[PDB]
Amino acid sequence: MKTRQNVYELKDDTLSWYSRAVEEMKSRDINDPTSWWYQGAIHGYATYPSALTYWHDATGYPPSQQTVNSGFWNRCQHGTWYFLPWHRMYLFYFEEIVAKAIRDMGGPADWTLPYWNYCEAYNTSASPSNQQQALQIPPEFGSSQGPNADFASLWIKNRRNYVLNKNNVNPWPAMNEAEFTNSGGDISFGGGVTGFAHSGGQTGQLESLPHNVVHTDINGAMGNPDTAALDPIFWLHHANIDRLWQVWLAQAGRSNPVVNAWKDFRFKFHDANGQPVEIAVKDVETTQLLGYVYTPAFPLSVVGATSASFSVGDHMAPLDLTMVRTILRISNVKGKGATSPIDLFITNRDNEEGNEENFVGCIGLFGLENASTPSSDGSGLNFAIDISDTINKLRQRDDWDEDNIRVQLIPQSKQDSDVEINVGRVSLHS
Repeated sequence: MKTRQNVYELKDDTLSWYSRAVEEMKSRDINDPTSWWYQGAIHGYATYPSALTYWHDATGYPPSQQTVNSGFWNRCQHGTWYFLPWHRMYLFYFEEIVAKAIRDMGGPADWTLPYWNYCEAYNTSASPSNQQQALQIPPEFGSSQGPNADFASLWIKNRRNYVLNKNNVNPWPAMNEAEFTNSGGDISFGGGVTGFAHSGGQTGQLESLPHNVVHTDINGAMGNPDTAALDPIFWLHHANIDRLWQVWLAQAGRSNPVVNAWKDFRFKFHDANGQPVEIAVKDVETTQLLGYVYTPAFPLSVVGATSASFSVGDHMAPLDLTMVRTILRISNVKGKGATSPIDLFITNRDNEEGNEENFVGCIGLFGLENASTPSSDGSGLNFAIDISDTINKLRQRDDWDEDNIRVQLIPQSKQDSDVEINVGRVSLHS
């Protein structure tokens, strides 16, 4: 059995071998399936200008049309109950390819991918140094100023943030959900029903937070599904998400979906030896089936709607909800550009503005333009949040009035000028 470790609890040479593996994999040709570039492209690959800035750095760029259209690229499952199993499989084969490069250069035989537990920021039992550390990209990955000279390959240009906003790493909304998927449109841990979905509209709670918001917080390559897997931090992020699935299941009465439509769906990859391979969802239902465990870390152990679609700029005024467990739904979000995570507040009084006491949650517009475009029936991203706790607070204000409920959506950082966000509908349901 191999063990995936917490990156900030490492006492071995895991990161130094990772760096050397990335350097070797980056020196391979984009058309080679064991290359850095091909592995990235399995998640997402495109050559419109904001994507091309990254991909033209690839060794051997441009790839042959036979590679592009092989059927192995642009396979990532987003907005869908397939999200978690697909990423587990993706990880598993990447780790095989990384482990083998390490073996082949004379390194250890048993290398495993560690996880970055940004969720540790919420661990009140940890020392506040451990808490604040959790929000930082590990220092082997470089800084705004450049690579760490001793691990140069772990760096990539244009990361917008090296320290996460703590709103984006709360694991409780996901852990707290009971069902993996529902049919009833009630909330789900693992996403909603779809078929094959490269840009789905059934984002589940774990996919939403911390997953999507971490991507648009770090941003750069990481902000766009067509480039994200090029960033070496991608994999440690995903190892934590993978671990959180395992942690969820360790809660009593939690289970994955039993139905065949989920269990028997197959996805294609390439193995350590660069051979085409396939697994079924059911083949990754626990990590022990794939020969790995995680070390233990923290979490372990319509009453109202908007009357039509609207923009989210830098600082909208709070928007009235037309009144007709409480769930806030944010539907059919479309647009483009390198967004930041969107903070959400509910207000009640006439000059009230979003604040720490008002705050109900945050959404990450990861994949926004892909979901906005038909090819994808183009209906945009959809999000749902349990806000029962905040609402019940506000509800015991003396001046609480149910007809004065407003919503405000505020990006965590000022938008770049080519950003556009249109929300289809915000609604509140009970």
